[PDB]
Amino acid sequence: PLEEKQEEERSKVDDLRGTPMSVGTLEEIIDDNHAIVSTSVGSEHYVSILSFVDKDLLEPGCSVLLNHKVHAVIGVLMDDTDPLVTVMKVEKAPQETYADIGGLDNQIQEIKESVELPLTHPEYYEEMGIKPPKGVILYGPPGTGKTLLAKAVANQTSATFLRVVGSELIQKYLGDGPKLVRELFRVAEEHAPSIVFIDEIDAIGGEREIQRTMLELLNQLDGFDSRGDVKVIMATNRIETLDPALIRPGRIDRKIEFPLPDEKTKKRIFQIHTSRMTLADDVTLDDLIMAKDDLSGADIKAICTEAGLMALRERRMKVTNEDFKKSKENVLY
Amino acid sequence: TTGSNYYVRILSTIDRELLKPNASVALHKHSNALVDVLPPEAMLTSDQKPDVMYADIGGMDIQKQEVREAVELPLTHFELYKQIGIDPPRGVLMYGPPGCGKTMLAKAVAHHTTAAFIRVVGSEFVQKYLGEGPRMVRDVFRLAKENAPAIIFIDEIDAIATKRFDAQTGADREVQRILLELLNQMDGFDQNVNVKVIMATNRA
Amino acid sequence: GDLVGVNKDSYLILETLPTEYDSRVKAMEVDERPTEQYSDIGGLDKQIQELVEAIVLPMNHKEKFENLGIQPPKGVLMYGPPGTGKTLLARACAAQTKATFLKLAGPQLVQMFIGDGAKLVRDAFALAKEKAPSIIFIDELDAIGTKRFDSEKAGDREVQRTMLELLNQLDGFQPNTQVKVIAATNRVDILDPALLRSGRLDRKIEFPMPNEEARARIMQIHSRKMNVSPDVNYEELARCTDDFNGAQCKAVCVEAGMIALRRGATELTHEDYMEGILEVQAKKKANLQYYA
Amino acid sequence: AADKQTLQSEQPLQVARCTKIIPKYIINVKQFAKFVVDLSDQVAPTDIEEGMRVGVDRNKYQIHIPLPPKIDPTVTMMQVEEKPDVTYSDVGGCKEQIEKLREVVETPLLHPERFVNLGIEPPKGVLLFGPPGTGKTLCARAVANRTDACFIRVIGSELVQKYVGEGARMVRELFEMARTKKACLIFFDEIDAIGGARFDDGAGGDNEVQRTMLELINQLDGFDPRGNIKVLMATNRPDTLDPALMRPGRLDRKIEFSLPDLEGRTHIFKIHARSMSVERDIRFELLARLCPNSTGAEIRSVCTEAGMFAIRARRKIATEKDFLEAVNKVIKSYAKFSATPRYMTYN
Amino acid sequence: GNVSYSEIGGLSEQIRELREVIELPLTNPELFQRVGIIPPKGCLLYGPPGTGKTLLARAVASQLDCNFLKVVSSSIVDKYIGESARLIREMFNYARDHQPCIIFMDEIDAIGGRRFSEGTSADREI
Amino acid sequence: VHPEGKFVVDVDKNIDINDVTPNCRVALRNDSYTLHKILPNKVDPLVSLMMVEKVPDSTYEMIGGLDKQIKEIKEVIELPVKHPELFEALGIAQPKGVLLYGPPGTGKTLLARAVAHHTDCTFIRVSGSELVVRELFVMAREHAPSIIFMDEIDSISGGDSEVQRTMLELLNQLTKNIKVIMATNRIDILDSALLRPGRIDRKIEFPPPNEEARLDILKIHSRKMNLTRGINLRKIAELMPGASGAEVKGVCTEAGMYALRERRVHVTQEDFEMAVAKVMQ
Ligand SMILES: Nc1ncnc2c1ncn2[C@@H]1O[C@H](COP(=O)(O)OP(=O)(O)O)[C@@H](O)[C@H]1O
Ligand SMILES: Nc1ncnc2c1ncn2[C@@H]1O[C@H](COP(=O)(O)OP(=O)(O)O)[C@@H](O)[C@H]1O
Ligand SMILES: Nc1ncnc2c1ncn2[C@@H]1O[C@H](COP(=O)(O)OP(=O)(O)O)[C@@H](O)[C@H]1O
Ligand SMILES: Nc1ncnc2c1ncn2[C@@H]1O[C@H](COP(=O)(O)OP(=O)(O)O)[C@@H](O)[C@H]1O
Ligand SMILES: Nc1ncnc2c1ncn2[C@@H]1O[C@H](COP(=O)(O)OP(=O)(O)O)[C@@H](O)[C@H]1O
Ligand SMILES: Nc1ncnc2c1ncn2[C@@H]1O[C@H](COP(=O)(O)OP(=O)(O)O)[C@@H](O)[C@H]1O
Repeated sequence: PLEEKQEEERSKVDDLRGTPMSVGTLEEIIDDNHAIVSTSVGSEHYVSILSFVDKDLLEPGCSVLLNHKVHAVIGVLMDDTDPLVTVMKVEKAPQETYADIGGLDNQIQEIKESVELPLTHPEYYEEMGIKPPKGVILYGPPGTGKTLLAKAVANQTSATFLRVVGSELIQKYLGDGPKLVRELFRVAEEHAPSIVFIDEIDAIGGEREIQRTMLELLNQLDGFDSRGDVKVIMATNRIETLDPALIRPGRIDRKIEFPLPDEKTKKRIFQIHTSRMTLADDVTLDDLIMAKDDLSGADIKAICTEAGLMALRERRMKVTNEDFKKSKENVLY
Repeated sequence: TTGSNYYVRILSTIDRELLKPNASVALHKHSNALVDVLPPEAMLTSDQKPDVMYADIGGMDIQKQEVREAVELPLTHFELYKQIGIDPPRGVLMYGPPGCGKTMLAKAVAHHTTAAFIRVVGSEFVQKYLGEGPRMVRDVFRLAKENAPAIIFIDEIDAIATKRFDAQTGADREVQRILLELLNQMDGFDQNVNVKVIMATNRA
Repeated sequence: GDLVGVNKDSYLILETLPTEYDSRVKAMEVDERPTEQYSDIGGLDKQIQELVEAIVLPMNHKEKFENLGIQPPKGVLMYGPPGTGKTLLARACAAQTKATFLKLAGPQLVQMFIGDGAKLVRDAFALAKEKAPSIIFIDELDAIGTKRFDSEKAGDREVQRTMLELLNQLDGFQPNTQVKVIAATNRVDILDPALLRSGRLDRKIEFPMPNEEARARIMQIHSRKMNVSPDVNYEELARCTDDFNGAQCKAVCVEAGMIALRRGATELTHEDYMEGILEVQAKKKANLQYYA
Repeated sequence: AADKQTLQSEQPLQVARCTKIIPKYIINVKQFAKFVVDLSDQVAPTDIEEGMRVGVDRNKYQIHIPLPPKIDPTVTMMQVEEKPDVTYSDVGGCKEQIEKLREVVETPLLHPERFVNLGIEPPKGVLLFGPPGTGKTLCARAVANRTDACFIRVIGSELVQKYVGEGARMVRELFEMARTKKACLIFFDEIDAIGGARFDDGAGGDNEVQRTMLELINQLDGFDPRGNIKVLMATNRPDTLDPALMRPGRLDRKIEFSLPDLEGRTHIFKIHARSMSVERDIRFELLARLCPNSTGAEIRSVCTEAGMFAIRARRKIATEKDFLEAVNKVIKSYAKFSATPRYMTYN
Repeated sequence: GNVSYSEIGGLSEQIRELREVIELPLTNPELFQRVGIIPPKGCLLYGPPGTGKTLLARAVASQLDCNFLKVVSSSIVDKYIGESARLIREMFNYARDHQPCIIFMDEIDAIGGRRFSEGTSADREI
Repeated sequence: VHPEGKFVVDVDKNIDINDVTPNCRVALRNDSYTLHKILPNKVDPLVSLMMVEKVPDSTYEMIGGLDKQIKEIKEVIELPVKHPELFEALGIAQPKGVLLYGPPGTGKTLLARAVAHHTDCTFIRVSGSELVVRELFVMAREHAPSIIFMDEIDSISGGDSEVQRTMLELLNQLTKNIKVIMATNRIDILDSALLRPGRIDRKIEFPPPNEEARLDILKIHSRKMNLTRGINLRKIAELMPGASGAEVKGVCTEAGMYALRERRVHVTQEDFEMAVAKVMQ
């Protein structure tokens, strides 16, 4: 009968904890028996504490709650009401695999160890001796692999997957900006382990707020310690633009890159998208390999999408490769 | 008026007739039970006070016939717009740099109104009491409504309406709801009785 | 407009209270001033004569001064290159003043609110009027020293109001003749002549580098507590090392003693000083067996 | 779990700001009417002064408890706590410019008998120059690893918050809680985030940053018995930091973490060869003379990278041609974009 | 300060001109609609510093009859919102009560414009 | 609660705490702070920035002579909403994002309005950031199906291409039937990052109106009011030459006012002629 002393709470204790309880943000904790609380008004209140409360969320001062008539620290602030509601802590994963990336294979192999292998087989390293490396940069030309594809596939066989972008990093109003990456590497740090994406950092459009912001992804990356803070994966189109302070092969570890396609991935990456389609009689490479004298990774995505759509305006799931030509002149000409 | 709205019960003797959604109505001390609706107590009608003629305005002819066209003519000839089809334009925005025809044309409009030309300078919409102002400017709008036909003239809006606000410390947490419900108040008068909101500002 | 109290339920004014303000102005109440006398300052003695003549001589001889019939001089602005003897002349002059004194900083006067920066300089001069006769030291005017300009989108007007209310309880209307001012700025080109109206801030006294003799004097000053050998020569310690602004010379002594105990001896020598220098700057640069 | 009987004798208490004493004194609740009140029964008249804050009850509005000052946003800075695990035996490749740093940071220790003995006051400031490859901070983690003191890390953009004058509020507040702890110190990481030496009065853009920095160098030396805050500051950038900051008094004994030479650089991979289960005979000094002007805090990318080659080639050991395969990979192929001659010009 | 035009030196044109424009409508107002125009209201004493500005109005302060409202324009503004507008409507309504009156607002760059776009709290309040 | 915004309270027996969902204001903690019942939902968040930015004006099919344009936008705005079945069997991945480039006027804020509401989808506009990114996505997700619209300012550095991509980054990997719409005056003025086929699955083109399309739009805006026994509107369209959508609503209202000036209740022929002969400025 271990559940006998639980019901004394709702007749001797919940009479104290269970009223129009108020919520005011906690302040500098004077030692055990008390605390000070600035309430919702702004009036400080030297409150007491509770004996039975299992106090673990004392940090001067997350929104603690109080009693109405008497003043105390009655409960705590589960239902945290998470700042950065929409940062994509992925629960429903997207639709990319090891197979549909299918092109650059060296690269997805290298990022596959550099993010995934301290998770899918972490018992290489301490048996071998080395530390696991930190996050990569993976720069490239535009459309050369969807830079944000070999990180997306690094999503869907791991734990949590936190991202950022150059746009969430910079700020208008701010004057006070480098806060975003304070609590981005504080929320990022908290999951243990989560991967933070500095999606396309390229910082263009005074200047000194951008300077201090870059200095705080810099320092807030590697100041004094780190939790499981692999995933700092940076996609970039302009590697020669950003200040070479990020890479002290400490702040940014080992990093992997690629030529745009070759023709082998013009074929092999062309036949992934149109594998979903229904064209079969004259699937070609003469209109694909030397057609544009190198066509992006996307231009084939847009040639499949604009191809099937342009043969879908006239309502047929048929195989016409002359409509494909109207798709070519339609999308890039 | 003491800060918040909060729930009530209204007595049976008052009829459910005059309770418009901005009707100033009385409550009971220590109870807050509704008791009686009130006349629109709030701003001045400006009885015959400003005096420059529309004949010594000088030069201004096309602006004078546009403001003559879209303000006092749809208050007098309110139905000819309902005999052709084009609506009377609701507001009048006057942007003048650096200021030539602002406030003698809005001063010589005030003679031959035969209409409640209520003035308010757009700078006491902010008050030291928190959450005061929106109630103030909706008192201004209904004070033009029960005095129709009226011409609301609010100056230098960029005092109360700008492009750039501040989510933190509340110097402008209330002026983003001075503008907001005024912006909701003007949409509440598309039934077109007679209230015309002309407004001026040095720079737009 | 005074500060008069009242009952909390009956609301009738019982007694008066003398006028008040925050403790952020009442924090400027230094009592521990004299430990840096006029002997520790060295090599600047015409600036000591000029400043001390300009400040504490109207504190003890005004009437004789009034018998000449000329106005008491206003605030003194001290200025110099990076770090000479500004604040040491501040607490050296405030050391042996026998008055009251307030150590008002530059950036204490600029805060996030509109009211606070302005309210506290006027109440600072109100404190100085109430407790007068007192002199006021404003350290580092570069806080309120960025000046008026044709200001489009961003600008700044908060520091403008703090400064422009500072210089009008300074040389606005008449009642000035109670409280003297001392200023100290490491930069002067940042300042508009509003803060230089010949009267707002009298004698703009120059702080140079300490000259050829003065650094030997300062190396004798600071090294007064250390056990120095009789076989020492401060003059060659001066004439060898001539770019320093007097602050480094203080150091030269102190980490000269530090490496003197890094050797482990309880008594320092000349090459401790001489070898102590090759430490103030250093910046490496080896592989020089070729500088002949 | 049974504090019901004691809650009624607690008296929930409102903090108010005390001021002048006529006796009587004036409190200020910051939401109420700043009114006049005396002491209760037991608190000393010399225990309560101006400026500080005391707690007031709500029943008859009177003071019982004197209370500590407020530090609201800089609570997290503080002296970190615990501290990382690297130490003096880890950060290798310098051997003397530790000892310059060591004798300044380690005088609440043994050392004060030497300094009150032969009349020295120790230097307060330490400055740490280097290109962004050396253990500019790693030494900061070592002096945080053993300190016998506080450790207030405060990095260079917890100060740049965008109300004017407010960044100067956090700095003076930082030195307010710094003086309320004997034998304390502080660390300003990345101080070139407050630089831009002292600009014009035209399009003034740095000005707010300026005054934060300005009150910083008012606290580093002005009108105080100063306590003993052994400040030590580490940035990768010379004179963007103006004078009156580098000048001895607030940052003497600057340390130049230059790129290590042929002798020392062996030693730093000797730090990172404390792992990896390497081959029987391996030529370390070869691996010094193949990289030879890299940077101290990289050779760990040679370490980690060659271990990545060894795990890739399913070997339990590490040969020479994966070391030599690695120095081909992170010296030759990773010098195209990665630049430390750009900061070596800056020094 | 019983300062008079004797202490004002070498600007007799400016002080005779300011004196006539400021108190001469208050001496003989009938000569102006005689000519056929209302008298002017304001003068802006722009110049390099020193030069006798603040003082000039000291000499105007100790030689006139009406309540010379002499205010520094930066003791106007307060930390509460909508407070400075209360103070300035209180000032000008106080000028409506006692007439004729002179209102001296020196140094006015605190309230001085060239209105901005972006500081949004410390500037749009003014 | 309204004045000071927090507390945790109870709920009476006859309230059934199970349906009372967040952001649905109703309370009664009269004194002890305990609930009673429910009240008028009181318009959730977007209801706000729709009625507030009341900019979007209900439009349906009155588009003045655009049929290729509405064929192409209805080809990519209600087929990916109301018939996804032929897209998941045709091999197409997803069409999303349409760029409306044309002259100022003539198709903007009205084509993307009209085909948003034939479909009854929603029409969220993030044009401007005055009073409140990433939070808007939650609202759009809640609406389930949505349409996000943009702004076009160059003349009548990184203005709204930043947020544009900012929501194409979240939109690319993404609870699926949300379709961003960007209107710009020129295709060349915008970013090279948007120049990434296909980032903008659809680049619809708006020409300035020719003769007959301007007799169609001037036919509709002339169908706003009274005219007379006969107009034969062609002579007004006769000088249409570079016109604009607006340049038509303007002259029809000015023709109405030029009939109003003589206290006359029928808009004659010549009030058009002095309308369009007036506005050549
Ligand atoms: N296997 C592949 N090969 C080449 N490109 C691909 C492949 N899979 C996806 N992509 C394209 O990559 C794009 C997204 O990532 P990326 O090309 O890096 O864009 P960005 O470089 O602008 O971040 C998508 O438009 C997608 O069509
Ligand atoms: N078109 C005009 N004809 C005659 N007088 C004018 C005209 N424009 C301005 N004024 C005169 O010049 C002064 C400035 O007016 P203005 O700056 O336009 O007022 P506001 O700024 O309130 O619009 C007024 O007092 C007015 O008498
Ligand atoms: N002439 C001098 N006499 C004595 N000390 C000096 C002199 N010049 C510099 N110093 C030293 O410099 C320090 C004070 O520097 P200071 O001149 O106040 O810098 P700042 O002028 O920027 O405040 C003191 O430690 C002091 O010993
Ligand atoms: N002598 C050394 N011994 C060991 N590691 C070193 C040494 N010098 C540099 N490092 C490496 O450099 C890194 C320290 O980075 P840090 O110098 O703080 O960069 P930054 O100067 O940009 O902050 C650590 O990973 C450390 O191992
Ligand atoms: N013509 C003058 N005659 C005498 N004193 C003058 C003259 N012009 C300026 N001043 C000086 O200016 C001071 C008054 O301040 P002022 O010059 O008005 O500066 P501000 O314009 O900033 O108030 C007086 O104390 C006086 O010495
Ligand atoms: N083809 C058209 N049909 C109907 N109205 C049109 C047409 N072209 C332009 N307009 C007019 O333009 C206005 C809508 O503005 P809009 O076209 O969105 O601005 P923009 O031209 O900048 O996109 C409406 O008032 C409408 O009458």
